[PDB]
This record gives sequence, C-alpha cells and structure tokens, in this order.
Amino acid sequence: LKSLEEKYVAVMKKLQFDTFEMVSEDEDGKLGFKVNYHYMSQVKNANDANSAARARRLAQEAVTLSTSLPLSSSSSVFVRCDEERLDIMKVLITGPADTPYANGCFEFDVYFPQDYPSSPPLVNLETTGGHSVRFNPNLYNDGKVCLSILNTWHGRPEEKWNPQTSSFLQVLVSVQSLILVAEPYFNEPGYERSRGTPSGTQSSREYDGNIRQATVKWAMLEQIRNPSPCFKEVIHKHFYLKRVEIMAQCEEWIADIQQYGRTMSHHAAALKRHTAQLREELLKLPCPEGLD
Repeated sequence: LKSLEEKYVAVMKKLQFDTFEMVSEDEDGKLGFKVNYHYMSQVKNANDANSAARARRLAQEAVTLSTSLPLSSSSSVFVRCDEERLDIMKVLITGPADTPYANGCFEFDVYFPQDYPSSPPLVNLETTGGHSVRFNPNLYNDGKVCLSILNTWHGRPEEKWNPQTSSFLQVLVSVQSLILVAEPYFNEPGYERSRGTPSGTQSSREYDGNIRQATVKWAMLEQIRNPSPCFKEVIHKHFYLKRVEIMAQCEEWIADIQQYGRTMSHHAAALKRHTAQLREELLKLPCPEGLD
C-alpha cells in the first residue's frame, strides 16, 4: 500500500542514471554523434590531451551521480553518460512544485572541457522552444545556464567553481535551488528591491504567467510529442504517472491567471490552448511497462 509519491519515486529511481551511445568512433578514430548535443564542436575539436588525472576525476564525477541524484515527486534529476567518453553527458531535471516550472521536464547538455577540473563543466539548457523562451533571468534564450558555481554569474569567491571541492552533483542541485524557483522574476539583479511592492507583485505575476504557459508547451507538450531518445522512457513514465496531477495543476494555473491586465489575458489564453493539447497527449499515452 504505497502512496502515489512513493510509487512515483520507486519507478523513477531506476531511470536516474545510465549510459547511452551518444557517439561512435571511426576507423580513423573520428567521433560521429548519434544524438543532438550542444558541444559537438568542442568534442570534435578537443585536440584531446588524454589526461589521466582528468579521467580519474571524471570517473569520480560519474560515481557520485550514479548514487546521489535528487529524487522526489516535486523535483528529480536524471543523467545519461556516453558509454565510452567520460566528458559527455545529458541531464533532465523536472520542475519543482510551487514554481512556474512544476512538473515540466527540462533538458540540459553537459561538456567537461579539456581543462576540467581547473575550469568548470559547460552546461546548456536545451529546452528553450528553439530559443523562443527566456525561462529565467539565469536561463538565456540561447540556453546559457548562469550560476556562480559555473562561473557564469557573479558571487563571492567561495561561491565560484572550486577545482578541489566543487562537483557536478553540486551544480545540478544549484539549478534546483537557485534557478528553478518560485517568483523567478526577482532573480534579475536589482529587481529584488521591488519585492513586496504592488508594482513588484504585478511584474512577478506577469513573469510567472509567461513561464507557466512556456512550461506546459515546451517542457510538457513538446517533450511528450518529441522526446530526446536519451529520456524517452523517463518522459513517458513521468507524464503518465503524474497525468491527473498535471491536469489539476494546469487548471489551477488557469484559474489563478484569470483573476487578473491585457497581458495576463494573453498568457491565460496561450495556457488554455496548450492545456487542451496536453490533455489529448496525456489520454493518448500508452501504459508504460515497467510499473510492476
């Protein structure tokens, strides 16, 4: 007699870490890619130094990720590693509850550069609606992930990439903690002054309304329609298990936005279209096999 959350956690736990054939080596040692990957050029032009210390460190990264990825009904992290290359990864983070990202699936590409761990990993958000969405002050239209731990955002020196003590697990957790938050509007530096003022509250709401509709469209509807081959199973099972919950959430979001304001009406209207298409995908979704 497990709850829905316990059942979800149990199912998703098995899908959190695995390898995938992302690249293949030629006769001429040349890499050919099997999936879409933001850093293909960096991989192809790496002029690989074949550093043993880097290799040992990357395998330490993988070990941590194989056992310690965050997992919960609210928000979970899923990782795929190439079968041979230690520096090529793909991740999926689901959006935390009580945020405009809730239950969306957000895909990132990861590259550990030739000068890792002296320099941080490169992370790019792939779920941008073809660069049409700015998902956060810290998530650019082009996919840039801005965190001080990645040296892509300001902060104190202890908050920067530290080659001795930093890790990729910490970067992943920093995305949940610092980017995929409630009231993302205020992540823009200086905007925090507005917090608690009617002007501030109003701007945050309009911001939330745009992020909500984009989550449903791109982080849900288009993830089901067109999943990454790396995460097809995760997506399928995630949306199937939570389908009732997501329909209630979409309705709640619609109810909430309509309390308000020409642009709120624009958001409410996009959300409604996206929700009705999503309902059709959710119903059409075949039952996944690995349930019990």
